[PDB]
Amino acid sequence: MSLQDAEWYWGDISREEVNEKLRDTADGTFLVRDASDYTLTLRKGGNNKLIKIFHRDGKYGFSDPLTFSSVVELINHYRNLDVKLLYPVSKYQQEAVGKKLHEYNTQFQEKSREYDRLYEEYTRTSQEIQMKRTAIEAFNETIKIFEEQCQTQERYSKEYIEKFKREGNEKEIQRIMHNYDKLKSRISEIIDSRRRLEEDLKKQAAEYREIDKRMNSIKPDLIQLRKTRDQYLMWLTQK
Amino acid sequence: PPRPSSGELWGIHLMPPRILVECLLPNGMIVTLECLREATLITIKHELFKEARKYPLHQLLQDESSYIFVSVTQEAEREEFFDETRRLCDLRLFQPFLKVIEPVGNREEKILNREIGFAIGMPVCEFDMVKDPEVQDFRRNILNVCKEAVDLRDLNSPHSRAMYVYPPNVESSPELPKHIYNKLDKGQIIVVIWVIVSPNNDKQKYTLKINHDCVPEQVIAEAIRKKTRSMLLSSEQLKLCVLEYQGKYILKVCGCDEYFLEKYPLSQYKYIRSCIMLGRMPNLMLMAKESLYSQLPMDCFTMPSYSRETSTKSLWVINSALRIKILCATYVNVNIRDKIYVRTGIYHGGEPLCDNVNTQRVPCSNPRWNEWLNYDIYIPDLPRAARLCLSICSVKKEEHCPLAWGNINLFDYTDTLVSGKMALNLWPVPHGLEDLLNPIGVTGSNPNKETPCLELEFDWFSSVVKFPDMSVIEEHANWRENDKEQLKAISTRDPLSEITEQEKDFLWSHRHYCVTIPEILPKLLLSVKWNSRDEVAQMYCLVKDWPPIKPEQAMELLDCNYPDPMVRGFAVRCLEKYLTDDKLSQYLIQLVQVLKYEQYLDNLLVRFLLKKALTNQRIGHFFFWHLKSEMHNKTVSQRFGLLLESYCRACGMYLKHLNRQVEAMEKLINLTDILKQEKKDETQKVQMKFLVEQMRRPDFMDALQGFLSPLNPAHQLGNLRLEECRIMSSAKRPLWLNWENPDIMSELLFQNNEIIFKNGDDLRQDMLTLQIIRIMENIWQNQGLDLRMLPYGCLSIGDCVGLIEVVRNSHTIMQIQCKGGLKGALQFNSHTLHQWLKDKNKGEIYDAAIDLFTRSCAGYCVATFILGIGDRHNSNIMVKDDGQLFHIDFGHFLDHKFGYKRERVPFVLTQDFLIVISKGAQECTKTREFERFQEMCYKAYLAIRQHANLFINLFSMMLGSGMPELQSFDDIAYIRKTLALDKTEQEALEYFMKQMNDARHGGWTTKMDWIFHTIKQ
Ligand SMILES: Cc1ccccc1[C@@H]1NC(=O)c2cc(NC3COC3)cc(NC(=O)c3csc4ccccc34)c21
Ligand SMILES: Cc1cc([C@@H](C)Nc2ccccc2C(=O)O)c2oc(N3CCC(C)(C)CC3)c(C)c(=O)c2c1
Ligand SMILES: Cc1nc(NC(=O)N2CCC[C@H]2C(N)=O)sc1-c1csc(C(C)(C)C)n1
Repeated sequence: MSLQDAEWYWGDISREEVNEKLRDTADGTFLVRDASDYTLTLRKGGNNKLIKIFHRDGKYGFSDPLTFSSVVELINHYRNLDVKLLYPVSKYQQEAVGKKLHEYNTQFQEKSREYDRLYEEYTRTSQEIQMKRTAIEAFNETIKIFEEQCQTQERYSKEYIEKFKREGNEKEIQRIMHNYDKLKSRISEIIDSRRRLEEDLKKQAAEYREIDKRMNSIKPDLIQLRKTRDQYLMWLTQK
Repeated sequence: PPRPSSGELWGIHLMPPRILVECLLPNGMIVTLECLREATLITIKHELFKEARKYPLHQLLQDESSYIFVSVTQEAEREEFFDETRRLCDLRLFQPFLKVIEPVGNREEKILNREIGFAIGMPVCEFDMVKDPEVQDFRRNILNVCKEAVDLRDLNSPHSRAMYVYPPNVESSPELPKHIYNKLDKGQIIVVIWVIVSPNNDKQKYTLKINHDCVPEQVIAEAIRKKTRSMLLSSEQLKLCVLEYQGKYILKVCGCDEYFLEKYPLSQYKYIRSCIMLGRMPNLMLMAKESLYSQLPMDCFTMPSYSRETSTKSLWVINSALRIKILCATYVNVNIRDKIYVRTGIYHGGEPLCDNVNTQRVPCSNPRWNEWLNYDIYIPDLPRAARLCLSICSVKKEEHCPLAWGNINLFDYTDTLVSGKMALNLWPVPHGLEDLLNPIGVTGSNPNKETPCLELEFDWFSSVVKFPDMSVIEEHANWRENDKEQLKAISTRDPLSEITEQEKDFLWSHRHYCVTIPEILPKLLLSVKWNSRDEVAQMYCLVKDWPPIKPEQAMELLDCNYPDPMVRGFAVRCLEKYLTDDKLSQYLIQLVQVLKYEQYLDNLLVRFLLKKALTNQRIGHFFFWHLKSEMHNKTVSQRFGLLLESYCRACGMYLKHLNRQVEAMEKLINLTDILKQEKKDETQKVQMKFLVEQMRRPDFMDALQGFLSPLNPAHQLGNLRLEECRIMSSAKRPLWLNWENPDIMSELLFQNNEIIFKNGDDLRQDMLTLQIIRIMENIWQNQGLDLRMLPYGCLSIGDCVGLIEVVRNSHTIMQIQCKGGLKGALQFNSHTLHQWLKDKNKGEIYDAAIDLFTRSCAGYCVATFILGIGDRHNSNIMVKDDGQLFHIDFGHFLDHKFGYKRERVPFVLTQDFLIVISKGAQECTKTREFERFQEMCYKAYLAIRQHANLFINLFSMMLGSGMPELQSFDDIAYIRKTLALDKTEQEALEYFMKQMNDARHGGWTTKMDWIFHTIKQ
């Protein structure tokens, strides 16, 4: 029980470096703070709670009746539905050395760039896959129209072919057949083009997943390298 | 699906000048016709049937009139081109082919659906195929709001329809700030009424002197009196001519489409009040009511064709803990360079309701779990806004990492609780997300079915479970002295101030008294445990019987901290009553983004906004564009698309005007796409040569002439002054566009409408900034503090696409310094800015011009500092010829910004402005003109500090939008440092003076550097 020892006592650091010091933790991981004074950080119910301690009359306490007269002997009572505190957050955890962690920040940048390059070709592939999916549906609707055109040909041309036959004008039916062949030949060109696009779709969807695989492999490293570029305070300008 | 690009063909941006189109004739013959790129369908169909006569079975061809063209769009839909004016290039074809068919079915319904589909950006046919019953229910049910609004539109048959199209642009209150009343002459203002004598437009003046609080009908009466005075009439006849002709006329702002329809005082109208403060003479045009109503179409509202003993228990009954089975996942893309697990958690909005349970770690290549998860929570203790957040994760305990996530509403929109087996397609984790769960992310299943699909089973009970109605909630809910000092102190605390467990329990205990302080409700709601039906039910009864509060305070209850529908419904009910249409237009940017949080498609908020949009076209206009600009985003696509469909089906004839805007933007997007891509490595000359040549084409001239500006649809865009249009220097290839103002009396207002179309940069940041700047100006003005800001128009229309209003007669400080004034060539020095201002304002104009600069500078100086947009340079600060300062291009600054520097910020342009504020003066460090400037800033800085809660809530609501500078509340916390909310009111001013003094002295010493903005010091 000392003014400052460095066991669970930081300064009055912000609420940004508090929630992040007990995010995804058990019913504990606490630290001391100040308020607009004393403040204690708690965790119960899956939530992040915050308690104030009035230090008036040179004494301390949570509830209405003042029941203490020191800082570090207020924790011991509730330590062992006012639920208990479990594990504290230390001030000693990972010789004039800010230069070795220059290699972890070099790695962080070298992992950010390579991930950004992969995320670039992930979005670019993702967009192009969605483009090709719609293009197939357009080809499908195109073929349906061209096949509905063939029905219109066979429907109307029957009475005229069943008349040029009864007349011997052969190189007049040829004109009708030469066009119907052109229509059917175009349908095969559309279907053959749509089949090639289906090849490009599944060959890219495979490459799309290979990008996702390498991203999911690299992502864990970037998140843990965030902790290893930590900075010490009150020291100005570092590379 | 929505087409990806704005090109004419699939893959090709621009059709070659001559295209070979394979036309499918109605006799069954295919002929290939070489069509011109800009040819209309009328000409194409005509020349087709002439060429068709060469081919067999041409005797079967009927008249060209009896046929219509059909083809496949880039959206992959079958569009029947009923409007045959449309050009080949403007058809949005997938591949160049046309089919000649005979029309079947209802022609009117076919047209309306394509009109609505074009306005949205996706065909309506896709919504019809969505089987999700919530979607189809919303579509069917939301038409109630549409019909309600249309009935109010057609309530006062002719007049109410004019009020809809031309709503009175007025301030919220008629009260005039102290300094504005002093500008007018002893309670009255000089006003000029104009009249068009003949169709060969010439004009007659009627200069009047009228009380500022006169209504438009009284203004017309005074104009009639002046004319009838000069004629032979008795006192009774002069009296009768006014009475019988007061209500036969109508007033309108000369040079734009803003009408004085409602009986508000003339000073409350923004145009007149602006004229009063600026000292300009208002010019109004006299019009006949019979002339305005003649232009109103009288559009109808017709319903579409998509408006066509089970055991049940209550949730207040079932006794068990929450139990969820994690059956199996289809596939997970992993390298076999790492076992995987499924992390879950029950959340109430952002806050978790209980502990987060995990599944067993299973092999990387075999994704199956099949384990009942047991959550640490009671089922009846669930609130209405309870929802499950889960995700698939991996491990190197050594290194955890998520891959695919997905959230579900534990309750349906029917109030039913999930029961049984469910397949959920997962979403990919965003670029900048390291959290194992994504709780605040979008709720629901991923429409894209080709992603990892995690299946799960819910606990099946005997009957069907439903959340209890409010009457059952009141039953469970059924079961002093002076601590008022703290309640009124924490009620006035900013929403980002911490609420301790002492204060949370202290608020919950003294909650029954808190009703007397209704502004403490946001604090009280945070002081509640939402995993206890006991407390939730007691808050429910309090909320319903809670006094109405200011709409600014109610807007806070719609952000990401208040997901409970009873809390939101209260806020909507407060807005329905108290919020003015003026403030609605003001805060529409936040209110639209707030819609994203709401759990379900149908709710009170959408029904409120949609009705107001269908009741006021100025609200509806921006309501449309704010929704459409987010249609690129898949996460919002469905809801916003369904909501845009609701508006487009009911808005009326303005749907055609919106389509003309869309088509105009589509042209600009594609034109810029060519300059940014394809013609990337070409010089300015060649691209300008392409621009002039391409804009001159008839398809472009017709599309981008004669439509309403999306920045302000009151401004009409006539013919293009192509001699002014140009591509700007920026690498993002922006388009400068000039338009003639087709107003009959453009002479007396906007002679040229200039807009910057930029394709590439995200303009969402500028919109919010320019909005807050506008709000800051409003607060100062209402407190009798004249600080003239310039929140120029800006509107985002899509993914990094939008428009920027051009300020006339304005130049950057850099541009000011380029002139020189024949003092060498380009050589300048600080004094030049002042010399330029004096050289362009001579005489007594000078004194008022210097005043305008100081007032405008003080406003921006304060504003920029509070927001952190202060470190600006010559390129980003502009001065008008009259001498109004205003900062520009706020997004550029935000793109160019770890957390350890900024302790010293040198403003080099302090010296340049001090010379402007105080003429010459070698030692201008302390003058009487400067002492005035400082006091103006002090009054302003404290004025924004008083209204700090508003700005915090404004930013907090803008967290739904995916901005990189607005993700957590830690980003918004910065305002608390600048405003110094924790520090004393007097100490905050002492803090401000110190911050400014340091920036001033820092500017003197530093060496700026002109081009690269690198300080040598
Ligand atoms: C979020 C916010 C709200 C209110 C004030 C500040 C912030 C930001 N948080 C900060 O920590 C920070 C720091 C700076 N500059 C550094 C100072 O030394 C350099 C500026 C800004 N400004 C904005 O980001 C901002 C201004 S209007 C607008 C519209 C939309 C998106 C963002 C913005 C903030
Ligand atoms: C004449 C002038 C003076 C200043 C400052 C340096 N001076 C004062 C201002 C108010 C009251 C007193 C003083 C004083 O020092 O006496 C200006 O500051 C800014 N910024 C905002 C504040 C930042 C720290 C972010 C720097 C950028 C801008 C944009 C100006 O236009 C400006 C203009
Ligand atoms: C509001 C606004 N107004 C402008 N006015 C002008 O440019 N001019 C006025 C007549 C002479 C001409 C000139 N100075 O060359 S630019 C701008 C503005 C605001 S954000 C912006 C970026 C495009 C740089 C992002 N631009």
